[PDB]
Amino acid sequence: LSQDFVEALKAVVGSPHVSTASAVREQHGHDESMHRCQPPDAVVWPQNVDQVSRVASLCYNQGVPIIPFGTGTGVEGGVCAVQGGVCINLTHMDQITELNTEDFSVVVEPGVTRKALNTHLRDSGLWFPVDPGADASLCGMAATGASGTNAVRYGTMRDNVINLEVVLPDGRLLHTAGRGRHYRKSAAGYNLTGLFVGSEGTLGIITSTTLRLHPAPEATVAATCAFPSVQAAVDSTVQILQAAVPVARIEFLDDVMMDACNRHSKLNCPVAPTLFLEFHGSQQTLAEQLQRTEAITQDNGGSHFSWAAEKNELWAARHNAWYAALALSPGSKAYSTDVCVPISRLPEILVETKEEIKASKLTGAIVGHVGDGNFHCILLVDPDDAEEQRRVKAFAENLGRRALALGGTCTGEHGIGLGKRQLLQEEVGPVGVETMRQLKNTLDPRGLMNPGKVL
Ligand SMILES: Cc1cc2nc3c(=O)[nH]c(=O)nc-3n(C[C@H](O)[C@H](O)[C@H](O)COP(=O)(O)OP(=O)(O)OC[C@H]3O[C@@H](n4cnc5c(N)ncnc54)[C@H](O)[C@@H]3O)c2cc1C
Ligand SMILES: [Mn+2]
Repeated sequence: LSQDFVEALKAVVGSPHVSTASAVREQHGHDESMHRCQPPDAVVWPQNVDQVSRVASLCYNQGVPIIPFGTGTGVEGGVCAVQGGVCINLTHMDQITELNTEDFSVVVEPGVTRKALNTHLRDSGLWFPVDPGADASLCGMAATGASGTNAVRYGTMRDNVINLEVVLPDGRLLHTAGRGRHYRKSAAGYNLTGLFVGSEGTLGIITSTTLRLHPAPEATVAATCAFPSVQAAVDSTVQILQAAVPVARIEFLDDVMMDACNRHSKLNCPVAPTLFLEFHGSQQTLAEQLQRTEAITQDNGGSHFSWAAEKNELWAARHNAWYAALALSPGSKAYSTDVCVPISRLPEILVETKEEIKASKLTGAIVGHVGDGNFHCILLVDPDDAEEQRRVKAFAENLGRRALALGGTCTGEHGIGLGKRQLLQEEVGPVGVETMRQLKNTLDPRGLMNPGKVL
């Protein structure tokens, strides 16, 4: 980057909000994944959407790649600057606006996290349910198409994003569903909002998201249930879904993950394949769901439910499973798989994955949003041992391909980033790939919007 270009950036955002210092760039060259740190040439913090537009147009017309950066909690290398360029950290735009409690909607800027939003909504009777374990940017969650433990009942980001404000790569401002609009359904034209959810910063910069809010549950009950085997836990899961019990959360932990979480969080659950469950409803609604769910789990060998206000501890431990797995081998990094399959095929692939981790020299813990047919294999890697890194990559690719063989997808929520680009080509085939590329090319003709990712 030339000093003329750096001074032009400073003219837009202000001298304090541009940095070419190596330490600042290195901090913005990686996320939480094992993908090697690739530092951008500069980091820029725009203060309002006009500045985002002017930064993008400056980069775009000068041939400088743009990397949108939220909270850097992604796990597929989305923020790695594989071709250099300007990292745009969006978190100084941190305001909540247009809170419309009577319409169940709110507008947030990229610096707002889910925790910040739900704190703002305390005593409103409303909450935002999509819950990645990390304290992530909500606009980042829109960009990756995130989900979480609550998705089985309340939907993913795709279900709960109503509208997006997007700075296109050349600086034009798009409101995907129209400026200020919010509604429950529309057939007006082509649905542009869904194109930008899950685009990972390769189609434009999300500068605000309009989110669907939900009523807080009348009553809540949480529980854990220990099983004799992985098969018994996943069969119970499938049978619960096929019986249409509207569970609020249904999370699976294998024995390795249960032990890891015990050690990391001062939980002390029996070390066994375990379901964490949560139910929402009225008093009698809960009782009926509990009875039907306990009957199914018992038939598969489940323990009596170990019940859980502050006992928040349960789900905080789950949300930190990524770090619990890391702590099994301090100094390691982690790679996660993220397949999602037709639910009737979930038992076969989860059991086969357990058998394959056991038969291998890798350390892996299994944790999953199994109510969606989705699970994570969290594989640890020595950042220095390459033989291991190649064994971890090969394991993840084989798992991905088995999921594709079953009619599923290689990622339910984390995205493609750098890691799953070949699997995506296998998943949608040549006409799917060319169609996605044609969309990328019309929005980003010069290929400068987070290059090297997804496609
Ligand atoms: C402990 C832990 C638990 C997690 N649990 C979950 C989980 O349950 N579910 C889940 O889905 N994910 C989960 N994640 C992954 C991560 O939190 C999500 O993918 C999240 O959506 C990333 O948001 P971010 O702003 O931190 O992303 P970043 O790493 O900053 O960016 C991710 C990608 O999105 C792009 N991007 C970011 N912000 C924008 C923007 N405003 N406009 C356009 N593009 C943008 C970036 O360029 C990059 O390609 C977890 C991560 C951790 C560390
Ligand atoms: Mn997850």
